[PDB]
Amino acid sequence: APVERTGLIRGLNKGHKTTRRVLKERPSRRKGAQSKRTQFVRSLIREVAGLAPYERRVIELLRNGKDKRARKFSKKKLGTFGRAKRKCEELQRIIAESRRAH
Amino acid sequence: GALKYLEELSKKKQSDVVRFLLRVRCWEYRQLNVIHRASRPSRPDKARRLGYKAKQGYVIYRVRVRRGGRKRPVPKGATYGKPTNQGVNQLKYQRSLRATAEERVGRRCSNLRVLNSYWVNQDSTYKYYEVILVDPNHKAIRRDPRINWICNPVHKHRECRGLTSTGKKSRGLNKGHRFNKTRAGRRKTWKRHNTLSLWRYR
Amino acid sequence: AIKHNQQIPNNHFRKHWQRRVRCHFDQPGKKVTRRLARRAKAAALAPRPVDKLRPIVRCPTVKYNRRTRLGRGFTLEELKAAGIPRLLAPTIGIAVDHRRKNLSEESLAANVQRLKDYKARLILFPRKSNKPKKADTPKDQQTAETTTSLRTSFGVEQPLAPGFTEISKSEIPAGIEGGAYRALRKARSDARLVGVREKRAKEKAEAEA
Amino acid sequence: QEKKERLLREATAIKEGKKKEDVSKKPYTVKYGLNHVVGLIENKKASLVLIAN
RNA sequence: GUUGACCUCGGAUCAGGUAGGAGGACCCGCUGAACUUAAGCAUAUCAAUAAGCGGAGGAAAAGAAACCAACAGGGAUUGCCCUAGUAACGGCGAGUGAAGCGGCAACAGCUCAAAUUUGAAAGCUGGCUUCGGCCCGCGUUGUAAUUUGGAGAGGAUGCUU
RNA sequence: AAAGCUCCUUCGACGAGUCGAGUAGUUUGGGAAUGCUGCUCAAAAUGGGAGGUAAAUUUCUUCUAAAGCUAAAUACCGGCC
Repeated sequence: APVERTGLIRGLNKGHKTTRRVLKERPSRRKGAQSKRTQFVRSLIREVAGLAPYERRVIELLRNGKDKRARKFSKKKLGTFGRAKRKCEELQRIIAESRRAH
Repeated sequence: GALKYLEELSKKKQSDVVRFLLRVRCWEYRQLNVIHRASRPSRPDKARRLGYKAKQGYVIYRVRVRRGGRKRPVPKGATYGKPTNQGVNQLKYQRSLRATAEERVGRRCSNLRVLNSYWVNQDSTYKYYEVILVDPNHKAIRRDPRINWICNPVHKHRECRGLTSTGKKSRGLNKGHRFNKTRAGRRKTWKRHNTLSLWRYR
Repeated sequence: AIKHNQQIPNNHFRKHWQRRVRCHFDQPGKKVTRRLARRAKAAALAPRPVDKLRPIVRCPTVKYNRRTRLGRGFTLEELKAAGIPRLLAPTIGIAVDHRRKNLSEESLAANVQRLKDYKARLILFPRKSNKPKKADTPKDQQTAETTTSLRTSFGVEQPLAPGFTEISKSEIPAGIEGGAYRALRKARSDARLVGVREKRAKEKAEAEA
Repeated sequence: QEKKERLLREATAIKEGKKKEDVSKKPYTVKYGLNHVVGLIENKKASLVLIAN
């Protein structure tokens, strides 16, 4: 019983009165979940492969430098604002693990 | 197993390890013929994903194309028409370079059937592909029911009829409100909308 | 070239329409062909009904919301409630649809009853006559009158609600306090101002702090 | 060719009345195959790996 | 040094096989006009059409959702009636122009990559054979069984097929 | 030997020069750009696409792309009757 319908149309919560029920989650909706088998593989490959030229320019400019420029530049390469924001956040993690470890 | 790591490694095509390995191979190519046999696939994970198997009757060929854009072939520049369609230089072909590569291989091997193809390498004036072929007359093929569907006489030369994976992309073969005019065949629907039907009792 | 008081014409007849004209002179000839195919099919399925069982479904739009009709198949939850194996259902005339869900409880209850009584009316011949099994008919009640349509014998009983109802006086309810007309106007303007009111109230809380 | 004798040895025993795994013993062999080997080292069961160059 | 393997590339009137041409009314693609209409004409229209080129069948193609919706929610594809001369495009001129819902005909669902059989490549082409089988080869850079999101795997548990 | 059903702490692998973005030509009823193709850049894991007006912030609904098969209702007088 998520929400109770009012019973009259043309309102904030319009609808027809009924007894809604909760249902078991379908397996098709588990697409984006992380798996421990794929995190192990993706971590090892990053060590072997290394970084890319456009990442190397942002990561240097991201530390001891501007942060707006690091996000203007990322958008121009990746092409969209949403992906640029996520990529910049992930690279901030790699700098944190490197220097703060030892 | 190991095939999982190859999937992840091939995603990073800008790393120093991968970029070096593509440069050396492209020089190894371009010294052989335009079309030539390949002993074994160079991308074992990618070929396996598309139906390739390591048993008799499966062969691999590779080919390159010119990587440009279509220029309208006319004597000099004259077109003899209205100004709206007298351009010659910036026109474009309506099928992908991947499709042309598959088609030339089919004429070379006229007794086999084309399954799929994939991108291998590219250059300033060339793009390289590898094509998977299947022998429809081998006994080891007709025995297995997972593939013997291809031996039927209805799958003859499906390269130039637009039935492979790249052929379905070049046509609007998808569901939804976006692919309206070409969902079931562009020319078929144009016939349906332009027919005048008369019944006995009007 | 218009000349008098006329309606402006628009006749899409400037292409080569004459090349694509589809006259229907085979309307009665085609009908005979279908009737020959149905009775030929019915002979092949000698004791079985021709059709398949369908569930009850409501139309999906605000217009047509009132009426009901037949659907494609029963959801996997409906079959489980009635105790029918998933694999055995398609082989005894039941149609299954695996991409439909039961959001409410009214639809779920109606279909379960419609499927439960079908199981009671089913006669199931054994695979081998000399060795019958537990779930088979014991050969005593195999002889009975049968139906073949299964679309008329199991159609929608009534698609619409009853036209009217008659109730005794002094049982008539009282309306909304403001009235029916004013209840609609208030509900309309409340949704328009849901954003303006919320932020004005919220910013006051931070303003005082 | 060796596998044939072991299979025939099993057939004689199973007909007499003694079940399988009573005439044969646990085998110790070297592993091979790329996908097979990769799984072995992920479970820390391998002790030494040799790779071609 | 001798000798024996592996990978790549060739010869042969080696053993066994396969493609071309015809037809093209209907069907799947590429390429691509102008006459004409606008009372002139260049965007537009004729037309995503004629001619040209490639590939199949008795039908071809499509097809088991990265869909439609905003509802009390529908549920693979194709065709007929309606939606509709409608929303929309257009020297907003001449003109062009779909889709969702709804009724009916006919109805049917499925297999691969990504997991170690690892206590036993359990799989296959070919040759010879008295018909019981044997031999070389392909293959571990992966041939069978098992799994495909509707799930499933791994555990519990009693009946049934 | 193989198969079906009822429950569960826990696991639950899912397709890349692809998706997407910019620019150019063609096309569509698709209108700050419906589909297709050329060039440059080039992703992610509750992630991704869509929700018919461009952009930022916060919610919600619905499916699971980049591999594959399959009868019937439909067209046609070209071939044999």
